[PDB]
Amino acid sequence: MHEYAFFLGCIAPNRYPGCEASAIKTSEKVGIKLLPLKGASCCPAPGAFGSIDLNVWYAMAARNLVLAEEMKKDIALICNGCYKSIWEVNHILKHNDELRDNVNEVLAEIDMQFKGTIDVWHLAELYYDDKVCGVQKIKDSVTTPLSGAKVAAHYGCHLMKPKKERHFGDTENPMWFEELIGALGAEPIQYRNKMQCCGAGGGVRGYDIVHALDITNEKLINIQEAGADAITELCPFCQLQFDRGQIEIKEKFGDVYNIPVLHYNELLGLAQGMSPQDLALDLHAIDCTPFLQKVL
Amino acid sequence: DWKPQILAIICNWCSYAGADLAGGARIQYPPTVRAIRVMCTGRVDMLFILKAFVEGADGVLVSGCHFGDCHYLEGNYKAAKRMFMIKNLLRNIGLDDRRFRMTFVSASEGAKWGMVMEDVTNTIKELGPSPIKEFKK
Amino acid sequence: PRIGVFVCHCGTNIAGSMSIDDVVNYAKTLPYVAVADQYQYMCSTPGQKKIDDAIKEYNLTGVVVAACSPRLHEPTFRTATKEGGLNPFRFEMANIREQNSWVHMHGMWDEATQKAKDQVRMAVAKAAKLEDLVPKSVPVEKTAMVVGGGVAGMQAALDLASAGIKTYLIERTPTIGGRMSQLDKTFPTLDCSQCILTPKMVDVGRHPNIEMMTYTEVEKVEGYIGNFDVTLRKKARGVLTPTEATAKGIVGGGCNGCGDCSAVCPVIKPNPFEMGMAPRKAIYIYHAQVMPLIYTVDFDSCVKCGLCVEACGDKKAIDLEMQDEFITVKVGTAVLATGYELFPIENKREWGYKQFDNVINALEFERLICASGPTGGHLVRPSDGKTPMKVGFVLCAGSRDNTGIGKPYCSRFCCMYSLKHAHQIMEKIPGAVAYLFYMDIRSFGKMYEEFYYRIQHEGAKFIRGRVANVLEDKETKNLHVFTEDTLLGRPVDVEVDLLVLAAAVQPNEGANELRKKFGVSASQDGWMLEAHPKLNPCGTTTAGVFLAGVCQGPKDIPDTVAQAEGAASAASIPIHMGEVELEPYFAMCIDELCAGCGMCVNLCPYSALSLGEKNGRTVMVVTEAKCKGCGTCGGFCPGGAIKMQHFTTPQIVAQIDAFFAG
Amino acid sequence: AAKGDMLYAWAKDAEIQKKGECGGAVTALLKHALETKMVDAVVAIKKGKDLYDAVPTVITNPEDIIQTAGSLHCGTLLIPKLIKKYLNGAKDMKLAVTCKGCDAMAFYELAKRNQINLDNIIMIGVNCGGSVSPVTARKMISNKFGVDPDTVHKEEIDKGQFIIEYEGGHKGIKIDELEEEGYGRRSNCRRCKMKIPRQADIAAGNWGVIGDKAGKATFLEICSEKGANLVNSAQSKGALEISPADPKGIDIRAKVEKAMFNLGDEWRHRDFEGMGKGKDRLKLMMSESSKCIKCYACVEACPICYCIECSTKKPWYIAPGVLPTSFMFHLIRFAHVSDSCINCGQCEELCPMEIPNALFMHSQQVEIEKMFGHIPGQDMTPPIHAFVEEKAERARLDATGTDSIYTNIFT
Ligand SMILES: Cc1cc2nc3c(=O)[nH]c(=O)nc-3n(C[C@H](O)[C@H](O)[C@H](O)COP(=O)(O)OP(=O)(O)OC[C@H]3O[C@@H](n4cnc5c(N)ncnc54)[C@H](O)[C@@H]3O)c2cc1C
Ligand SMILES: Cc1cc2nc3c(=O)[nH]c(=O)nc-3n(C[C@H](O)[C@H](O)[C@H](O)COP(=O)(O)OP(=O)(O)OC[C@H]3O[C@@H](n4cnc5c(N)ncnc54)[C@H](O)[C@@H]3O)c2cc1C
Ligand code: SF4
Ligand code: SF4
Ligand code: SF4
Ligand code: SF4
Ligand code: SF4
Ligand code: SF4
Ligand code: SF4
Ligand code: SF4
Ligand code: SF4
Ligand code: SF4
Ligand code: FES
Repeated sequence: MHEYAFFLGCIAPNRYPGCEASAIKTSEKVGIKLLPLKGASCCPAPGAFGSIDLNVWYAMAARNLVLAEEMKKDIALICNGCYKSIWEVNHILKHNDELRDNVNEVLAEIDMQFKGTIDVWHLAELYYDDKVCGVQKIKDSVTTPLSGAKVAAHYGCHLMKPKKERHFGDTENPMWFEELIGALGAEPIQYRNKMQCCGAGGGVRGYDIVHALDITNEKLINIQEAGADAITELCPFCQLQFDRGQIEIKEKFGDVYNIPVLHYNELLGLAQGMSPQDLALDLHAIDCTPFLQKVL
Repeated sequence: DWKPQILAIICNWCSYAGADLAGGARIQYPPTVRAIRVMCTGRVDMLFILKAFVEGADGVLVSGCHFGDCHYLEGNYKAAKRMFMIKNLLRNIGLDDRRFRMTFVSASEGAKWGMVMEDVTNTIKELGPSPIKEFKK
Repeated sequence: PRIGVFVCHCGTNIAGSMSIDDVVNYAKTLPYVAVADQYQYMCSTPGQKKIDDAIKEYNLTGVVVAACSPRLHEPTFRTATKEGGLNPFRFEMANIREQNSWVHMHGMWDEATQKAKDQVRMAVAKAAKLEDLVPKSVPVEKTAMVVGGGVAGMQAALDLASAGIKTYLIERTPTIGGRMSQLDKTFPTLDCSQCILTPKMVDVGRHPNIEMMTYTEVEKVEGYIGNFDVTLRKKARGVLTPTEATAKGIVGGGCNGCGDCSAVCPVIKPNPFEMGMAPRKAIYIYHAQVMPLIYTVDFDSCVKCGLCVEACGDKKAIDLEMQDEFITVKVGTAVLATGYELFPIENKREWGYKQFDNVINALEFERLICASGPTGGHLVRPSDGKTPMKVGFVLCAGSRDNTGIGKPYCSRFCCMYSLKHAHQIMEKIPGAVAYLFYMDIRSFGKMYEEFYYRIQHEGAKFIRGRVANVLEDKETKNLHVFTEDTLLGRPVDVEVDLLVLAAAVQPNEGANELRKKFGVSASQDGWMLEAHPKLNPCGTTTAGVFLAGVCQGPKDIPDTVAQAEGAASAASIPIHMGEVELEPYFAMCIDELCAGCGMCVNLCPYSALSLGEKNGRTVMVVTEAKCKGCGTCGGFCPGGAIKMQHFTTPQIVAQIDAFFAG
Repeated sequence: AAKGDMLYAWAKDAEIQKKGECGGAVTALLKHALETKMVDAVVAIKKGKDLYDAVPTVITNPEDIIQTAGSLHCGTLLIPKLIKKYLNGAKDMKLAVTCKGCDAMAFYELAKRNQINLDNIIMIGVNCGGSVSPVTARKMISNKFGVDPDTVHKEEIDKGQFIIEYEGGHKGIKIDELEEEGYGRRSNCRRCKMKIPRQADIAAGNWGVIGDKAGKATFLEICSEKGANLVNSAQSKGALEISPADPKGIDIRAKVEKAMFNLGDEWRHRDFEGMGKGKDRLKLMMSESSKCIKCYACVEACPICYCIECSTKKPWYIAPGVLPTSFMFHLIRFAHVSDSCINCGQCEELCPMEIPNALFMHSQQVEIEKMFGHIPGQDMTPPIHAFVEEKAERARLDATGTDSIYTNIFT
């Protein structure tokens, strides 16, 4: 049973707690142990806080990293934006000496040092790796087939891009996340421009809601045209956009889709037999009941 | 009263070309190193280096082609093995082995030749006068 | 010994960095120096006259010139030393410009003067110990080899043969012609490629002075400028030419190219000439215009069914049990003309080359548009066989790219061939529109700008924007090309029926292996390197090897042919003379110091050293022709039994001693 | 009997078996080879005078090898260089040579450099726990043992102590105690670790012989097919008796060999740190080497020095008449020999000026060895500079993790 510190940023615990609950339960069912991070905070959200000040972005991400450093554990994440912040600041401060120095003399005011000893993983990346739980182990753990459901994957942008800074391979047409959805028994479908941004990154969600919603609506149109019955995602930002933004699209525009948006951990819980009440699917703006009727 | 005496033995086909290119491009560096110009660095016998160090070279530099880029297919592998062994001998006779180094400078690296010149001069200046000159007496 | 020291000013390039007067007075007070003197331009005729007058007056044994680099002016001053009654090799330079002045210009003058005095002292010390050498002259075999049967190889072979030298033309493939045989029409004149080349293919095939050896490779090369012992692998073609059949005893003949064999062969495989678009049997020719019309058998795919031999009948041209024969050929010079291949553009995933059906590259487009190709010359969509009406051309596909996937250089001809293809589609399909997504149209050659003007006049759309990514419509299989029109200032989404990628070119497959066999180095770009990038673009640093064609860097057919004839001329220079002088830097074994240990023998890359019998003692023997003067053996030998002719240990040690003299 | 067998061997002839130090198997094998005409001569050591004088001898009459029987512990000489100089390198005649570990290593060094013919030479190797200089042994016996040295009959290093047999009885003193007091084995013998010459054709010793044969049997290890043939021929013609060795004997032979390795390591340590470090080692080396009077005994005695004319004799390296000679003289030997020094000690012990040539050279050799991984004198592996390899050179440059040869090479 591999053990990881569970970073747990802002949106999953405070808006979609079923995501974190299913994360812990399903990760324990497969051979992974997710340990609470002691006093972790907002990973300085890369858009809304990196746009303001890169130095304080570095300092806060480094503080989050040195918490798990003192814990002597590897970070595990469930958010693409949190992955950007944590993993990328870890990678930058493992190689840039003057930035290490600057962050360290900022952190020395709170009796705290960064040395760069741990690694950062996304939970879906762990589920895909073969050393850690693999696709076959996921298939083994699945107990409810979830058959006869068309499911559209949204990769997001901060997990895989830029490919010159990550290690997940092709960004033009990846299929790895489609294999994790196929392990659950749901057939993943392909839609036009599947690698498009959801529109919520960089603080655009806050600065220009209509612009962000138009970017989201382009995706929703493509997904409905494909014929999806739900949208899996690996990011609480993207889930919030696809969930709230459907309501804001219904009100600001006149478009109705009613497409449930679920984190992959929530689908994994559904596959492994967790209850909808135990997943808190009532906390989503868009009702999941048609999808539950199909897969149950 | 003291100026470092550094001697370089540079091959004709990459290190001499690189030094010439640095000169042509007008890259300045201090005037402390004087060169010998053999055809390949395979020509450099160990006794050349040891003779330099016993005459009183504060430093010795041997510059040649990159591995795989010798004009004569493999003559700088022989030189590299010889200079590794020379580094070992100087360490065990108690002379400071950082007085000697072997750099691989291509025909197009005039800038790198200038940087090598500067770094060799700096290192020998830190090290100081060689001890042989007073140990002889 | 009596040495003269002549210090050049180089026209203030040296006098503006040091004190030439002080250097000259120091040279006068140096030991062994008879005369020291200075001049403004020692490389000029008054400078050589000054050297010669000094030699005659002062009875000089050797000459030291404190001037520019030896790599620039050894031949000049060696000839000046010869003219004057000395050996050319009693001369030594002291580089006090490119290694003293130009690097110690600013704010440091007496330091540069001291460096110059040191360099002059070391040069005088070496020259006081130099002695007479005579360059070795070696005979040159009167044959030549041309590796590559493309336009550059064929032009070089024809040029050498018509100059009268017997020539070998080695081609790995069963036919000569190269890429130009695959081209359909040619820019900027729109001539048919095969029509203009077939005359020259026939000339090569008929020339009595050319030994055309198709379907053959170069296993190994040893030797030098004089004699290159080149071993060739005659791959098992499986079919006999009439000459070989008569030699083996079959009077009725060999292969006449009737085609019955391929009419009955049941195996069907892709044709590499047609870039895989077209079928060909196990026994086959690339196209109907191949020069040796001899019908290779593909032994990796033949099932030995024996139908081909029954079809061939009494001609008996097919030998299904043939094996790779090896031949050793002695040649005087060699010309390398290996050409190029298209860079693998499936690595650029944003342009769905392998993943979308209707995305092709420019050689596949050229085969699709040729009238002899898999189609009847009709461009049709690969996805469904329908005629396109909008065609996009992605220029710079994988080129001028610093991301590590593509090539950082320009492929030279891809702007021109994309213009040609746009013209061809707009004239062959009525109402079709060509869109060129370009980033610097490069029409630099003769009539190229006029060709560009004419294409725009016929109505190709030029959108200045590098393509960002390509999406495939799920149903119509149409391709959505996304970029920005940089001049218009807006993003665009052009939906085309067919997308053509103008991919970069790279050195052919196996070219690095062949150039390592011949001893040629590579460029920064990865192409074969030339002797001097400006004034010698054909010859290489290894003597007797010359470059021709795209193998030295991408070029159009005109530039390729000019380069090929230049290489043929350079390869003919030593063959016509019949003599060639080697540089007397050889190793010479001093036998009554050799102990016969034999340890130096393995230190020679060229195998110039061996153990032999002289006066009962086993001593080492140098093949002075094979030696190249590197000095590895002579730097090894513990007993000092190997002497390097112009860089002897006493000379080098005298230089070291003079450096430490104060 | 076959290339790896470990045997007990003694001579059938009772007189040969008495005069052998152990069972006479080296003298029975040499006698058999000579008289059955495997070999045309035999190069062994005999006493020329008192047992402190060891004289090499080429023997062709099979009647003279009984005089060669017995081991002289004061025989500090080296045989293979004599075969190259005065027997034409054994290029035309077969020989059978009795040799210690240093003499086997020297055979292999000279055969690498093509100076002898190991196809012709047969090497019967003996175990060696150390040799004493004859004059130092005399002073040892006069002072520490309190005996007149001319009284001694035999003398041997057995169980790490120096047993002497004189008229009156026998005595014994620990060799470690003697070596602390300033006597004992030679310095290079204290540092030596070539205790069982497994590179020879046969290895004979008194280690591992236990029980009823503790002084009348030789432990033989057959180390090659040539030695197997010699032994089988001798046993069949009946000049030598063979019984398979005792497993307990094999075990304690291994233990004594291992303990000798450890002792050699300890002496290597204490000597090499006794030389100093940094500029102190340069003043030690330079002040010692300023004594050299250029007798060239070190060059003429070294097995690795095979050059017709030494570079130390060339006027562009060493000024011909300047007697307080340059440090270049010894730098030219460090450069040429230190990569393959077999620690024979001949250079140290033949120096009129008492310069620690072997100590300096071995101090350099041990870590040229741990750098390049080349053990001198074991087999036909070419010297490190006579065989340079492309892949290995890449490997040492990459291991430094550096673009040049400057640093990150040593710990
Ligand atoms: C799509 C496209 C269109 C083009 N259109 C034009 C045009 O319209 N006009 C124009 O002027 N130029 C055009 N060019 C450029 C033109 O093709 C080249 O200038 C020309 O072909 C160079 O010929 P080459 O002989 O140097 O090389 P190649 O034609 O490639 O010939 C090399 C030959 O050597 C052989 N070979 C390779 N390696 C070995 C080996 N190891 N041993 C033996 N043989 C070997 C190959 O099989 C081949 O036969 C075009 C290029 C492309 C890609
Ligand atoms: C200096 C020395 C130290 C030794 N130390 C040990 C030891 O610690 N442990 C051990 O087990 N064995 C040691 N031996 C070997 C020991 O003597 C063997 O047990 C013995 O050689 C067995 O042979 P043998 O009695 O059967 O034949 P022997 O009749 O003894 O034959 C001995 C052979 O050795 C030759 N010989 C004598 N002196 C020398 C010499 N100085 N150099 C070379 N050859 C010589 C003789 O000529 C003869 O051919 C040593 C030998 C020597 C010479
Ligand atoms: S010889 Fe060299 S330095 Fe002198 S004038 Fe000519 S180019 Fe200038
Ligand atoms: S049938 Fe025979 S002669 Fe005719 S093309 Fe085939 S191989 Fe040549
Ligand atoms: S043997 Fe059969 S498979 Fe081969 S070429 Fe002839 S017909 Fe074709
Ligand atoms: S020739 Fe034109 S299309 Fe080809 S790489 Fe250069 S600029 Fe791009
Ligand atoms: S020249 Fe030197 S290395 Fe070569 S065989 Fe003679 S002694 Fe040996
Ligand atoms: S100098 Fe020596 S090693 Fe080099 S090519 Fe000549 S003979 Fe061979
Ligand atoms: S050097 Fe070693 S093998 Fe030679 S006598 Fe001394 S201890 Fe024995
Ligand atoms: S043996 Fe001693 S004195 Fe004689 S040359 Fe060698 S070091 Fe000098
Ligand atoms: S240098 Fe001395 S100790 Fe080393 S092998 Fe030569 S003689 Fe023996
Ligand atoms: S020191 Fe060097 S040159 Fe002199 S004999 Fe020994 S190996 Fe030969
Ligand atoms: S040519 Fe420069 S190192 Fe060999």
